[PDB]
Amino acid sequence: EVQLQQSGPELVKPGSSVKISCKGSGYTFTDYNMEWVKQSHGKSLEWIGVINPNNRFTSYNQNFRGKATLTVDKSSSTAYMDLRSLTSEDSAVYFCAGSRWYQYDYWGQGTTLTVSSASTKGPSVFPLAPSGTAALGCLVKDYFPEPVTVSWNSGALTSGVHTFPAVLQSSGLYSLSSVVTVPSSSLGTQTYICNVNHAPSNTKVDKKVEP
Amino acid sequence: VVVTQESALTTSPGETVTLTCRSSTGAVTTSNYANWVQEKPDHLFTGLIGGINNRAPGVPARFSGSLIADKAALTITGAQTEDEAIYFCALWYSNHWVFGGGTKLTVLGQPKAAPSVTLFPPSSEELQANKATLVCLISDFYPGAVTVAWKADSSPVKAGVETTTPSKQSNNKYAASSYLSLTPEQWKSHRSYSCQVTHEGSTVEKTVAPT
Repeated sequence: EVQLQQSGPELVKPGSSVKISCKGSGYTFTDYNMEWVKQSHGKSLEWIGVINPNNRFTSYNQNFRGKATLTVDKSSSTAYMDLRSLTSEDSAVYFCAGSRWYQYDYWGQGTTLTVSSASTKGPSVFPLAPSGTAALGCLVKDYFPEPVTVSWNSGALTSGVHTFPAVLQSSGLYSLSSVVTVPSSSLGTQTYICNVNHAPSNTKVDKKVEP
Repeated sequence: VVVTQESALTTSPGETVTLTCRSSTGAVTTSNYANWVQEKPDHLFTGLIGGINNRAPGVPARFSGSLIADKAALTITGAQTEDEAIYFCALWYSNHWVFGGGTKLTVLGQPKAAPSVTLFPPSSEELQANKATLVCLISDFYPGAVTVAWKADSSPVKAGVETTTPSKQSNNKYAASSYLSLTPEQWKSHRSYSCQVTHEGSTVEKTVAPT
């Protein structure tokens, strides 16, 4: 399969630099130029520039000169983009893409970059107690950074489970909830435990949710 | 230079839908090499059209590019439920790409459904932590759009509200969660708080009280 595999998510302080990699496999790497694109606010797209793996020729969006530097290593089929002097304006999802004959044929999976001086904060977990079917859940409050994951009954429970995307609050902290729809007749005789994982703070919480 | 696209379009399976792409410099020409790319959840970009109305590798025949008047166009014939996505166009200007703002394409692949709503009061444990969150669980609705409003007794409250963007359930309907943050004082000092959810087919209000 064609794969443009980018390096993983980045969380860095203002003023640092990051280098994003984009490794191509499953196609002739030298038949394509590597375009780079920034998506801000989860919406709008800006073209950063392009590099040709055959000859290292480059073209840039003038807005990114002195911000982004594009390089390439043909032999390892990898393109790179260095982003320097980082500010919160650079927080975004960045994409590499393989182009040929003025056509974007292939896209990387994206690299999320968060520029922030905020410190890690673990979550507080509270039950959403149930009072046909019934809904119960767990509320995961005021953590940073993403992500939190949630399972029920150590993964043994999945039917009727929905774990929501987090919300970003005014405070700059995240909160999310996970809910399960279960038979009312099972309330009081079935154990329901939500398992909340926040790897960035080395925190795990189990909460048994009871009527 | 500004590239402009419809912000949202709605279609149904089997229908034909046409997206357009305008350039602020004047008429789009084949030398703008209009590209169309598709964004699906989890930052998943797929190339669709580029060059001169050329389909990217593996793209279904139902996608085609053309010029319509002074604009570039993407036509999807026989639309499928999977075609729901954000569609971006990009135009070449001699030495750089410029992206449009994207078109959110809805494909109504499901019977419409108004949500089931469950409102959870703050848990006594959270109140003992000197905090209060009301959680409005909005489940099993279609299409993926609702409006949420909160009231303190019979008066609107806007401050301290965060709602998730609708998320797909395993049955392809949508769920969302809204959160109202209060102080313990505020929670105890009203008779009731309500979450009002409006969907095209129904408005439902759920109410919780500190008693």
